[PDB]
Amino acid sequence: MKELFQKIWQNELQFLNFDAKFQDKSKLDTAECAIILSVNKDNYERYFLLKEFQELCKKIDLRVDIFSMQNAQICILNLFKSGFISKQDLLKALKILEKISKNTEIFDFILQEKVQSIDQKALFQNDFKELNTINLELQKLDENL
Amino acid sequence: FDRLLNQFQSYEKHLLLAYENFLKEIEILNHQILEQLKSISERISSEIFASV
Amino acid sequence: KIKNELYKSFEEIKMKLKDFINILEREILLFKAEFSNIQKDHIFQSDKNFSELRAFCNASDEYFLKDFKELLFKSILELDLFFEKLNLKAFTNYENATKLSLAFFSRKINESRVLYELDYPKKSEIYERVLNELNVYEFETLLINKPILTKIAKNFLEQSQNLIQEKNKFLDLKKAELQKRRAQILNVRESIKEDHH
Amino acid sequence: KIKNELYKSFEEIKMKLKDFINILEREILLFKAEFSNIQKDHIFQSDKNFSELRAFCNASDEYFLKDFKELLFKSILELDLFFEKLNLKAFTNYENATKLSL
Repeated sequence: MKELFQKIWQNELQFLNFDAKFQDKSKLDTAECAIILSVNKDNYERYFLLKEFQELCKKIDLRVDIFSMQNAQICILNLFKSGFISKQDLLKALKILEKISKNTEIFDFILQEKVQSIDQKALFQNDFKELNTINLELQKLDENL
Repeated sequence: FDRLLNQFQSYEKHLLLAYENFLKEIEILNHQILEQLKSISERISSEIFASV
Repeated sequence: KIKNELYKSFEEIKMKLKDFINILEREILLFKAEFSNIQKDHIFQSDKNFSELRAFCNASDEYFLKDFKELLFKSILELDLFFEKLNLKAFTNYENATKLSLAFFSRKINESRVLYELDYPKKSEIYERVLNELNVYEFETLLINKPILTKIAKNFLEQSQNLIQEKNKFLDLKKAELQKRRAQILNVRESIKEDHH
Repeated sequence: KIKNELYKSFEEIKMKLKDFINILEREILLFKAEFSNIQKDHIFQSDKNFSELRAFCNASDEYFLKDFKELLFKSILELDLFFEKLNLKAFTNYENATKLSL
């Protein structure tokens, strides 16, 4: 997807490592991810000067610098691939946002990309029985608790 | 600035690690070159004997 | 085939050195990309400070990378010249060595014959003579006594360590400047906090 | 004596190439030194514009100089290899040539 990032950041593209540097994996919801993806090199100055975008990035723990924007886009796309957080609803949100940002390339890439294994209910059962085990351990070590 | 310095130190540490294998490989190659030379010379000294 | 094998080995060594430099380069360029654009968050954060930091990190290739590249190029040059020497004195001149040693033994044989007073080649002698013609004393010295490849590798390692040290000193200058600012700020804070006097 | 003369000539050629690169380098570094520090004159002038110019001109080594140096190094490598070839097949193997033809 280096070709994609060259497409959307033609000359202001920076030297960056294509993997999800993400620290929390729940750092931002899908609409906020779509907003971050729509920071194409043609809208980027306006977005950075916009107070509401600055508030959003302070909520997410981002800067308004170009490099960190592109790095966050990378991480979002890798989570879209691997951890498979986004549905076609991400594509919905980008179509919604196209009021402002005519971001066709990222939209097409999200559309035509082998998605991943989904594996939801197994993960649910694993996490829930993790929590059950933690509850049991707490019960081991007071009667009211 | 501390990050940059730490990166430099990490690079130095990695180099120091890798040179352990690297120098011994180079030594091996030295020995290999010499033995290839000696094998060539043995073949030629065999065939000079034919030639008698 | 032997010559091709040795050429491949030489290539391997050069490739390893190149990989080292590439590792360092990747890290440094990531640093440059991050910090050429860092922008102050909220007013009172000294716009000029951030601008100068951005410029410095932009120039960081020149600052931290190019000397390593030059060192790598020098080492590669020396390696290539050594392979050239090994090729042209041994792995091409074997025909010449054969002709010279063979003719020498021929002349020795005829000298033996010219003793018509009734009062000839050993294999060990032939081996030693062919070894001498192939310059294998010189290449023994350059391969084992004073190993050339090993010397090159140590040159690379020692000079890269020197470069790292120089870079560290250079960065210590920047940290000292920052410390000046910090000390000024702390002086103001302690002045405010000790006005209960 | 002949071999030393040829070695000196080879050195001369390499030196000329180096001088060319040094000329270019001198000009490029003067540009960098001048324009890494240009500061706005007037109230209404774009501080950010000037800052970005300063950073770019500071990066001008990477931008304009290093490729030329790499090219110069390539050329020097090839020249040295050619001199080594001429040395080791002719200006040292004259003894061997004499013995063989004789």
